[PDB]
Order: sequence, then C-alpha cells, then structure tokens
Amino acid sequence: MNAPDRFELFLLGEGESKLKIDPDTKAPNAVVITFEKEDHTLGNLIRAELLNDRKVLFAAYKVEHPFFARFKLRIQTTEGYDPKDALKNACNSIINKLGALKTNFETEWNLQTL
Amino acid sequence: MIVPVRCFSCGKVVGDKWESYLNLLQEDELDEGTALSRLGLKRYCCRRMILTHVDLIEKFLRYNP
Amino acid sequence: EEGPQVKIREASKDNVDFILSNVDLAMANSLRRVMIAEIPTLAIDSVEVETNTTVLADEFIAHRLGLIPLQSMDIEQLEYSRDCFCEDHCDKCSVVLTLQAFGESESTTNVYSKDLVIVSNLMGRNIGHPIIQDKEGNGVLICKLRKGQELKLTCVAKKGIAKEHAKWGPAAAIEFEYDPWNKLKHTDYWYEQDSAKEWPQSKNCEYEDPPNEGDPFDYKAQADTFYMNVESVGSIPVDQVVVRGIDTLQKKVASILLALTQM
Amino acid sequence: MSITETFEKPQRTNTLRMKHGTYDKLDDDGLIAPGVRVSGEDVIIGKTTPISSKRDASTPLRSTENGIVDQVLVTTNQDGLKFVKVRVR
Amino acid sequence: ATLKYICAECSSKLSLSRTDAVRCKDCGHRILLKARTKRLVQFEAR
Ligand SMILES: [Zn+2]
Ligand SMILES: [Zn+2]
Ligand SMILES: [Zn+2]
Repeated sequence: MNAPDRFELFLLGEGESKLKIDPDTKAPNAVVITFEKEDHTLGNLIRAELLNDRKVLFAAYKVEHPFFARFKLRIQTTEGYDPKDALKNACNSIINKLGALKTNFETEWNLQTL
Repeated sequence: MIVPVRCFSCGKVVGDKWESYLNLLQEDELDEGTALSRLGLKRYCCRRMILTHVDLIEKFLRYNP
Repeated sequence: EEGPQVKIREASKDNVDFILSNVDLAMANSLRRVMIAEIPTLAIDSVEVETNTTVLADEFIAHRLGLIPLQSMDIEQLEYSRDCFCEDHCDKCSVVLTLQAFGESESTTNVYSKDLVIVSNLMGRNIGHPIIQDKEGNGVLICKLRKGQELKLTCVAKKGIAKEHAKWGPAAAIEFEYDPWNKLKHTDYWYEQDSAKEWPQSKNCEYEDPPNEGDPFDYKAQADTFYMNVESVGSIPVDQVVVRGIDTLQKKVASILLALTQM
Repeated sequence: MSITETFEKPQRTNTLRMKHGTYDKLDDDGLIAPGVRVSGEDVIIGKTTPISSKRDASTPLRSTENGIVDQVLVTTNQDGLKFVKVRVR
Repeated sequence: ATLKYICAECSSKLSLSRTDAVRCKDCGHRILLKARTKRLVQFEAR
C-alpha cells in the first residue's frame, strides 16, 4: 500500500531535472551534481571515467538511500578547468568507448557460425 | 499449482518444460538429474525450480465443477 | 580497432560467450547491469477476463500471461503507452492478443502460449508473437482445463523494462568473471589447509597465464579482460541483448550530455 | 412477531442509519457479484431491520482489506433462515 | 441468457424472485452461487 510506482525509478516526476549543479563550499573548484532517476549504472561508471583525467583532483558518488533512485556526484578539478567540462569529457569518452565496443562486437559476431 | 513460468532467480523460461521433463523420466527412465540437464537446466536455481515443483493443478482438476 | 574489443568463444540462438578486453571493470559492470534491467521488451501488461471456470484465480493466470515471452525485435519502433497520445492503448503502443480455450475432450485440455492470438495490426513489424523454443512447439504451459471449463481473455502487451517488472527481462542470467587466477588479489580465499586445492578452478584459468611461484605482487595491475556469457530468453536475439544493451547505456550517457546543454 | 430482516440495498427512509461505505456495488438482492473488485469499507452485504422502519444492518469490507469478490453463496439453516457467505479474495 | 444464481451441482443458470426459499430444478440443493459479473474485471499483469 505504501509502495511507490515502479516507474518512479526511471521516469522523472514534476519539476525534477536529470541534473542539479550546486557549487561545493568545503573545497574550491568542487561541484556536486545530483542525478535524478539514475542508479549505480551511470554513477559508478562516470566516477570511473572522471578518474582518468589527471586534472580531476576529486571524484566520487553515492546513493544516499536505496529507496530513492537518485545519486550525488562530487567533482573537484584543478584551477582553470570547469568541473562541468570535466563531466562533458568523461561522458564523450564513455561514448566513443561504447562506440568502438558496439562496432567490434557486431564485427566479431558476423564471423561466428551457428 | 502449475509449473512456474520462468525460474524465480534468473528467469530462464521454465514453463515450457514440465511435460517434456515428466516424459524424459517415465518412458526414457532417466534419473531426475540427467533429465534436468538435458532440458538445459544447468544452474541449480533453475534446477530446483522444476525438481521441487508439485503439480497440484492435477488434483485441483479432479473436483467435478 | 579501438578501446573495448571482443573475442567470441561460443554463439547460438540463446548463448554467447565472449571476452571483453581493454575495458574498465566499471563499463564491463554497467553494460552487464543494463542488459539485466534496461532493455525494452514487449510483455502482456493488461488482462481482461471474460470467463474463468478454471481452477486457478484470475490474477494467478494473469501473472503468468505477463510472464510469457513475446517477440520484441521491432520494439525500438513500438511506443510507450505513456507517450502515445491515444486514450489508453493502440496499435501504435500495444499489441492485443486473445486467449480462448475450452475443455472439450475428457482427457484434460492443456492451454499453451501458442493459443494466444494477436488481434491488433502488427503493422508489418516483427513484434508480439508468443515465443516458442519447444520441441513440440507449445511455448510455455499457461493452464489446464477439465471436462467443460472455459477461459476467455484479452491481453494487451506493452513496451517495458525489467526495472518496472522483471517480466520485461530479456537476459535470463549473465556469467561474469575476471582474473581467474587471483593475481589481482580482489579476494582472500578461505581455506582449511590449502586454498589452492580446496577451491576448484575456472575454465577461464586456461585462457590466462598462471602466477609463477616467486614473483612479487604486481601492485600496478588493474582489472582488464572479463570473461562473460549472455543467456537470452528469446524475446530478442542473443547478439541483440549485447548490442542494444550497449546502445541503451550509450544513449543514457548521451542524455546527460544533452541535459548539461539545456542547462 | 411480524419482524424480520431483509437483504436489499437500503435507502434511508425515516431511519437513515447508514455509513460511509458505498452501496453502489450492491445488486438489488444486497449481495455483490463475484467478479466485482472491492476495497475500503465498501458494503459487501446490505441488510435491514424494521424495529418496533429501516435501521441499516449490513457488513462492510473490513477497513484494511481490499481484494475481489470470489464467490457468493445463498443457503438456509434448519429454521428456513436465509444464509449468506461472501468470500473476497 | 441472464441469471442471478447457480447450483454447485448441476450448474443450472437458475435465478428466482422472493418466496422461493432456495432450490434448483430437481436439484433440491439449498446452496446456490451468485453467478458472475457482467462488467468484467481488468488485471494488472504484474
Ligand atoms: Zn534459474
Ligand atoms: Zn497509443
Ligand atoms: Zn442442481
């Protein structure tokens, strides 16, 4: 009875946006993005990518409570490098990578017999 | 009550095998262990699904109306 | 030919063993989760009941019907009811099937998923069709009728995803593994005398070189290469789960890039 | 003496004694029909008692239960008593 | 062809008004079930 609708895990409600960017106070050049209707799939994936960028000083994410399909991601970058851009790069990379993978897999699949 | 459609734990469709199964037993006189493996039920989650099932719908049918 | 590369070990109508190398554990992992829960599929999500003299209740039957796998190759062009402008459903966001079965003979009448009858216009796209991989061709046993029991139903199948309900699951069960030899040291085996003798060995070991007695721990090595195998319920071709799965995850990250734009 | 109870959808009339529970799901014989879905304190059964014109006696679906009528049964007990048993599932 | 009751033994689509106690045709079984419903119910496949 007190259970929310399953579709509330992926479908944004009213006034909710996939992203919310609040400036971090504790540290400089730090930001906290809030992803709505997203779980670890995207969360742990982007923290991974973001951590290849030697200009990324800090990067982690957490889902404060498993009842709510949402998570925060904090990103600190070196001075003069907008964390937003840091996120944009990681995302592109995550794609180009999946670009290659989708390609290579189909290829390989076409040589298979059965 | 009827063969579950799909195994709880992974979802391998296990609803289309009851009968096949009960046949690999009777006429082919196989042990339950071999029958299962041949129905392609390799992981124990999927195995316990069929092995453990009790087809009550059979005694449910036996009441007239 | 770039980053993530594939090596396929086996292939079929239902299984695909492959090796993913030059990929972070992350991507390997997400890609896996996506398959398990974020790939569109068609499934009976509405059931109207005309007659039920069966020995099963309505919601019991209904739960199974929603469970019966249905073709879903052309779903990428069927729409989400919640996005279609119709009032409820239509041939643009659904597929309607009908199940009519009557206990005729006195030998117990079996009802199968092959008695489902699509009544909406499939508009030439391959979608909605009880999937059947049986030897005798009876894709899943829905119910059993006695002497003269009836069962009239109308089912409406909708584009869905596991997250909403496991039924929209087209992936069955994924085999995952990496570092068959504990080289990486992501695990501390529990032994009783000899760990190496107590814990069996994975066939993946065969595909990787042993550790060598006196080599110091390689503290710089990370997780590369993952030995997976994707099963498939049928609703979608094996090779498809992998692809679409990669697609979906790909589109997801895309949406974040668009989001920062609108922002 | 000349005082019985009845199973019909009550409708005020001098007494008014009725409660929130809807009576709309009640057929003229005061019994819901199998296929119908119920909830809250919907009225499962309608009953009357003309005490020495119409005080509502009737069984509402137990507050925190909500299913679907499964089968209704109408019999009699030794003393030509109209018996009713509603089964919600 | 419309009814209101049914016996649990012959399943004859009976149905009668007041002053008919409880009974079927030849089936003096004083039980009677309340047929079904016409508006048909919809079900969540979940
Ligand atoms: Zn299983
Ligand atoms: Zn529509
Ligand atoms: Zn009778």
